[PDB]
Amino acid sequence: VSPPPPIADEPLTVNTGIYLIESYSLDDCAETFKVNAFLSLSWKDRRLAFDPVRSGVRVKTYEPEAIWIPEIRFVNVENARDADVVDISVSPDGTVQYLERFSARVLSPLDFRRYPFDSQTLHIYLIVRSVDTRNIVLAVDLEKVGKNDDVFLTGWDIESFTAVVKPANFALEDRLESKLDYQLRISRQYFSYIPNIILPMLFILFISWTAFWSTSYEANVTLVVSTLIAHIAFNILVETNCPKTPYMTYTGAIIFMIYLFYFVAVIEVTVQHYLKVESQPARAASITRASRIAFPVVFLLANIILAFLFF
Amino acid sequence: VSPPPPIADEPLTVNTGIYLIESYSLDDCAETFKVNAFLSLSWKDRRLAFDPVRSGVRVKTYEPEAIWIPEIRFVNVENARDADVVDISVSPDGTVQYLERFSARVLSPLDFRRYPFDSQTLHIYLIVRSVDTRNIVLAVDLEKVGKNDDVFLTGWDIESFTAVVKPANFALEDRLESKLDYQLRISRQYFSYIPNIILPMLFILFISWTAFWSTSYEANVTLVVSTLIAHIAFNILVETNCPKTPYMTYTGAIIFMIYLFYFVAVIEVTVQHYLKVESQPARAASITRASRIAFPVVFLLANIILAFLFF
Amino acid sequence: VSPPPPIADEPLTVNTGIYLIESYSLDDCAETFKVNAFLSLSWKDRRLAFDPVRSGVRVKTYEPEAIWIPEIRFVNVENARDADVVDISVSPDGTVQYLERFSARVLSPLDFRRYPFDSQTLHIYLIVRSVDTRNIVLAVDLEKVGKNDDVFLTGWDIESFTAVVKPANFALEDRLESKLDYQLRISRQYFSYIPNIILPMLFILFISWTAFWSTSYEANVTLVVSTLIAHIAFNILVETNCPKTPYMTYTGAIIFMIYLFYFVAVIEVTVQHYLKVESQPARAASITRASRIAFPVVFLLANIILAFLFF
Amino acid sequence: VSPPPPIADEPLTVNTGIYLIESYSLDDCAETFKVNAFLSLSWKDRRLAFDPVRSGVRVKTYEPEAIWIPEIRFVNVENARDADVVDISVSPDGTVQYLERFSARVLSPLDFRRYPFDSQTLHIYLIVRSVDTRNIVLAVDLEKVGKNDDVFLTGWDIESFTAVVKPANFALEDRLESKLDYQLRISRQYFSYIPNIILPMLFILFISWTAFWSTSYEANVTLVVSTLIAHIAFNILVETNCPKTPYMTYTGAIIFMIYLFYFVAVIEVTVQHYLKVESQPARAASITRASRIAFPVVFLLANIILAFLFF
Amino acid sequence: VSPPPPIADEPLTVNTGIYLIESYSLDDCAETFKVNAFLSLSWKDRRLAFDPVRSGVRVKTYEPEAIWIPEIRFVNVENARDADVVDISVSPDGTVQYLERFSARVLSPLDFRRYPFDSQTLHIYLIVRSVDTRNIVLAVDLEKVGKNDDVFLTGWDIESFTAVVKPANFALEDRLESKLDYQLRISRQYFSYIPNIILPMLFILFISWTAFWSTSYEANVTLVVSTLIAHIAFNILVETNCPKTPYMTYTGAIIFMIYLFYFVAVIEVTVQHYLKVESQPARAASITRASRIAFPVVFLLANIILAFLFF
Ligand SMILES: [Cl-]
Ligand SMILES: [Cl-]
Ligand SMILES: [Cl-]
Ligand SMILES: [Cl-]
Ligand SMILES: [Cl-]
Ligand code: NA
Repeated sequence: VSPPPPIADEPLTVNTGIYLIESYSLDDCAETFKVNAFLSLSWKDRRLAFDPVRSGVRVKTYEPEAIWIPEIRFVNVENARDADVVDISVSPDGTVQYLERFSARVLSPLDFRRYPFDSQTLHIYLIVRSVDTRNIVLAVDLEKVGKNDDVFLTGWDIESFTAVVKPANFALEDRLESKLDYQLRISRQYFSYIPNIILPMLFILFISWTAFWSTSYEANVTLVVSTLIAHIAFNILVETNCPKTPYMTYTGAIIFMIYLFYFVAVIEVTVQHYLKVESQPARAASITRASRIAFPVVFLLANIILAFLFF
Repeated sequence: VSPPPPIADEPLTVNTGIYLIESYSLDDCAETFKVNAFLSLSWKDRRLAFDPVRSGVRVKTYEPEAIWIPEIRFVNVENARDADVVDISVSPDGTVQYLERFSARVLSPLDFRRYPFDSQTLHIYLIVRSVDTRNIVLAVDLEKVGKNDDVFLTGWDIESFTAVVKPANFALEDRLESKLDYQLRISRQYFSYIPNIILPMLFILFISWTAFWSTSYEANVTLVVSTLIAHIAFNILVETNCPKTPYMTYTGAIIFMIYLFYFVAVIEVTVQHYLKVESQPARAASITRASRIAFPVVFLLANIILAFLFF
Repeated sequence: VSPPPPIADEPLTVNTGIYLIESYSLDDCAETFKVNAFLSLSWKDRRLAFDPVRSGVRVKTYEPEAIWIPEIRFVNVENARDADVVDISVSPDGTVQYLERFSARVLSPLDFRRYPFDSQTLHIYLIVRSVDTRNIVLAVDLEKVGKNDDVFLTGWDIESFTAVVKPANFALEDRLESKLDYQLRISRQYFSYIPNIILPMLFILFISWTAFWSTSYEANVTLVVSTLIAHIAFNILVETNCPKTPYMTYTGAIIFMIYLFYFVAVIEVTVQHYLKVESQPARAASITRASRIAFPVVFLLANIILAFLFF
Repeated sequence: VSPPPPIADEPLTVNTGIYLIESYSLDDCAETFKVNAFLSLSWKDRRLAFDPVRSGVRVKTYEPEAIWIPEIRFVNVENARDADVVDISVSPDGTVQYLERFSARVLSPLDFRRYPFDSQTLHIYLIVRSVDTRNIVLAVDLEKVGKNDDVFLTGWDIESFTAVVKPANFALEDRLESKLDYQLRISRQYFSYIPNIILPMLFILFISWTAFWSTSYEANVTLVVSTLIAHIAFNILVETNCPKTPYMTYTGAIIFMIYLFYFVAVIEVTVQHYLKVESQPARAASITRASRIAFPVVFLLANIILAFLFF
Repeated sequence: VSPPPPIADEPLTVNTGIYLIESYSLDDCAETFKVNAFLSLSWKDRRLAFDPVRSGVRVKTYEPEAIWIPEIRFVNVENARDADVVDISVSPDGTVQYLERFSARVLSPLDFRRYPFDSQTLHIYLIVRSVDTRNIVLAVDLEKVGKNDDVFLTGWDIESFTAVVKPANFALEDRLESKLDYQLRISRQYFSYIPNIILPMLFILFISWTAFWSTSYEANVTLVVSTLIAHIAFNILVETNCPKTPYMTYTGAIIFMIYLFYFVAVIEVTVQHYLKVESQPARAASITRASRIAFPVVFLLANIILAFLFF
């Protein structure tokens, strides 16, 4: 119950590996995801070496309390992971094959700038603090890094689960820390977004454009203002945005533009009626006729500009 | 505290059985369900085998710490199950009969394509990882697989609780893993859906169709746009869909179609008024008269097409 | 740490009692309630017999680990109860008097057919599994069954807390199980329902009926459609129903009828205007005049029919 | 260990005290509040008495396991408190001074009859159960009852934290129970309620009253019905009431009255238009002119009656 | 397992330090934030001093139970922190260097008066209670105080993490207590507040001002009342305020003013129509023309006054 002694001056290498069993509860608002996985740890403790002939066993099994085990922690977790040691195996040379099953709620920042056509890299940071007698360094055993084929997150395509093999070794509170980056790459399943969110939102906006084929101010006021209520109501219904994001998203810009279009359509309807009442029906009719083309064209153009800027 | 030795080279068979005591908290949005059940385990350990004549006991009772017990885990659980060992009995031949009561929040994907006329198969996957000295294989004791008659899930008919007797044996992290599939078959109780969701949603759409028996543009605009607000408001009220499903559901298609119908009804109302104002009342009146039949017929037909496509 | 031996071949009787300290968090949607209570247990274990003279003490106190205690579990709980052993007293004959304070989230189905004039029977099922050496049977000590006078559930009248003295003894997984039914009878406090939910919902419906004293189609369309929006909005506000109940409730039928009435009132308004525009003001005026009586009468009648059918 | 022996036949007095460190999470809907505090306990155990000269110490420190400690529980808690023993000190005469830090979610009924001008008394009930050897009685050490100056509940003024010094001693399940009542007196901070809820609600109602300076039935219908929608929408926004309170509150009565006023204003608007259309403009104009004074006067009067009845 | 003895009569100095690893879940409504950090502790215990020559080691490692460790608690936490002792190192002179990793939900009051242009100071209060044999005093080791560069709170800029080096020593329950103040300074980054909440809210208000270029009372009533509904609906959608803050915020005043402006615009529309109907079109037209300038000017001025008063 002391770290294994060095042969020369070299640090202790703890070979790690995470195998995803379950991925669930991805909360876009909280920027958190719950994970259920295997954590494999491999290191050499020569004090544990044995002759397989004199022992009669090819492998030795130990209880966690019986031998020295490195304190591996996760950096970006809410609380410490719930762990259950599955197996501890010692081969004749003193190599330890530690395996545990754990569950953890991981905190990983999400970039919503390209939502709902966004891809995310979820992070799981492994860490080890170096001790008094010797330095502890983390390594990746890519044979031990993987994910179950049945792993799923609803509304996401899981591209890959990999690790950045080079650890981040740095000093913290006068000791070395070896940090590893495990990455879960996911891309959003944006199909139902068109018929469920985009298309009905566009229909509501198009209804407000019918005011360009009407001279009735009362009917026009009802058209633009009632559709604005319908738009807001629809947004409450589809709740596309989490509590307001601090930065400007792609969908966020489109939505802002839709509010601007409802305001401009009101200005037009107001201008039309005023000119019509102030004995100038030639201008009122020419503006309304221009708007019939101006509104869809300016919308389609601004959308192309936005799609270009974000992608 | 080592696995039982093989008589030849055969793997150890752990006979399993799950008996549902309680089923509750089925969450459609989270795709999870909470279960409270018995887990029975049976395996042969000849080190525990005894002669009854020289021992004088029917069965020997042991504490979990006293003997070797296989590490059975669940694949699709949020956290490790809360277990309470009920009984451990050993018969003269060394057959260990283990029983525990557990509670677990199970993650099982749900198919909403046919909602609210859907049926689901809830899964509970048992798993065992083989050890150094011998391979462990799972089996189903059908006598010990069942459910309490009082087991219920509000709004669901619990059809059956069975297990796929053939385990899924595969290699994972250089060891054999034996997986079992326990299935809970449930079918939704869709009756109150007609009077609570469908019928009021159809009434709001039918109100919009009264615009086909009116020439008043102001009254027509109020009819189609105000019913669209009422439709959206109603959807907020009945909250029939969870946060957006990535795929197209049956109810999802009907709802999309209802939004399309509100848009088409606006187009008609717009066309009719324009023709009337542009001194063409013959064309306007003929369109409105056609719409009176076209709208219910196209709706009833498209619904038949959708119901056919999904079922 | 083995069950007490039988004097003859008789089963071991465990006398139970539950005394409610606090009842809280009744969740109508989840069909669950949280309870805080005393669980008293009593049985004879003659191995614990002592002479009060040689011991000095008239009663002996033990730690739970020191003696055999029956494994009592609750059938309908989310997880196993949080228990705190208050006292364990052994009298010279070997009679054990066990007392624990526990908290548990109990799952009990609720019948909303007569809401908000409903009464419910909340269940707490005690259970004991029989052992190898002897059968265990549960019994009710009525002196030990009760509830604190201050026990409350907001919006409910707590009628009684009793137990069905005859246990339900049955075989499960080749062993006897003795089950007890503890019942908490509650009846809803429906007073504020009239001024808070019923009356404002009726006012909105009555506003729609003012269209029967108007010939203005535009004002009538605004009356019936805007009140329909107000009705839906009001329902969102008072959120009277949990996520859709699988069965048809009393309030559910009234609400369905209110939607039907808004649809019929639209049909009338549509018919009246069509007859007026189609040069038939005699027929239009006679329908509108009939509706003035027909609508309140048919409503009042259908409500009497519904109240009769449900109660 | 067993309870300290009586010198005569007197019960054991356990002097208590609670010092609030943190008060947080006051939930009006659940009628629950979370508390973080010190629990001090003092009693005399002559078996623990010592000579400070022969011992060399003026005070003795013990571990909880080393000595007898009374089992103090809280009556109105969700689950048993999370406790951490801070200190146990024994003086030469055998006086035990126990101190622990605990956190607990307390269940305390709230009276909303005078909301938002309400004051509440939050309760924390301490309890001790007597043993066969001797009766245990609770007492209040007022020097030990207090609260941190920084203790706060947002939107509340914390008046005082005191205890009812006389315990409630009663028999329960054949043993004496001594109960103490700790009271946290709080009064609501109702200032932002005027500009945030009342004034905008009143504005909407006043907007409906402008229909008394208009003869346009279409404009009047839009005024009263659209403001009713705005009123309902506003109440959804400010969510002033928890899930329906079983009793009639002050705000509840005002809100009911506001719905009644919207109904009466519709009746007036209906009556005025009917009289106008039925060639009686003298009667219509006289009603509308009366309403201009009748509506604000009846409102202001009924509000005075309500304020009087509730306060 | 007794505190270290004083060389003279001096109190024991416990040098503290907190290093933020993760900061997450800042809840504005609850006034809480979850933190994951290192807690370093250092004090002198001469009973632990050793000769590095006779021992062979330069540093000694101990288990928490092997030595005396001061009981450090946090004042403003929901429950006691989840702690995991990382390392305990003793140097030859008896200096103990303790390190633990903890997670805690911290309660810290938030000032929303300047939202969303507000800055907050989050507090973490360390505390130690003095013992019988000697007084314990806290100190700050600034070398051990810091935060990870990757530490983030979405929508916030983390300015600094520091500690007030002078402890607050006071008396509590007859013992001296030493308290430390750790401060996390954060400033709200809400780049998107203007486009996401302000501008759509101003557009709705501006739409209501188009009633100043219209004489149609029916169109004006629809303009001001429908925009009021749109405003309320928008506020339900953007949910900018937590459950009503007891004090008046900056955004709170702006929103109150917006409701006042909707009321004044209704008064104008009412006055204008009354004057028109009461054969005074000169006075009506002059008011409406004044309002065109009066409304934006009074709005822009009052906003400058508010921005001045709050900042
Ligand atoms: Cl961890
Ligand atoms: Cl498990
Ligand atoms: Cl239980
Ligand atoms: Cl407690
Ligand atoms: Cl703490
Ligand atoms: Na309208």
